[PDB]
Amino acid sequence: HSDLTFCEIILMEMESHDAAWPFLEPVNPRLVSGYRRIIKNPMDFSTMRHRLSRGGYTSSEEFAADALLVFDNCQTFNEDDSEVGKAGHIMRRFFESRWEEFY
Ligand SMILES: CCc1c(-c2csc(CCCN)n2)[nH]c(C)c1C(C)=O
Repeated sequence: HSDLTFCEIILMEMESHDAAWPFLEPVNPRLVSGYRRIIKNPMDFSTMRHRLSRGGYTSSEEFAADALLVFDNCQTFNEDDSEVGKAGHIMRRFFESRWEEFY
């Protein structure tokens, strides 16, 4: 629980980031046609927050994998020059920068 505090900090910094707006909650299939058809494993920051809050991450590596899944999904579905596409690249580098401050 307490040993993952730094992942909690990274998640908060991600949630508070200017480019985080597409990723705060799960993508709504009634708003994005066929999204979950194309993306088998959706992921978002609120889902990660709830998993951290219940102690559902057995390692920091599992948390990092969910973070990358947010950005891999975004790059799979969104054009690179779209608003969400741009935000995903910005956020991926932000996450990578924070991760390499510990690893
Ligand atoms: C463009 C739709 C989209 C949003 C989006 C657009 S507007 C918004 C804010 C909702 C309220 N916080 N999210 N996000 C993601 C990851 C999307 C896709 C297709 O991948």
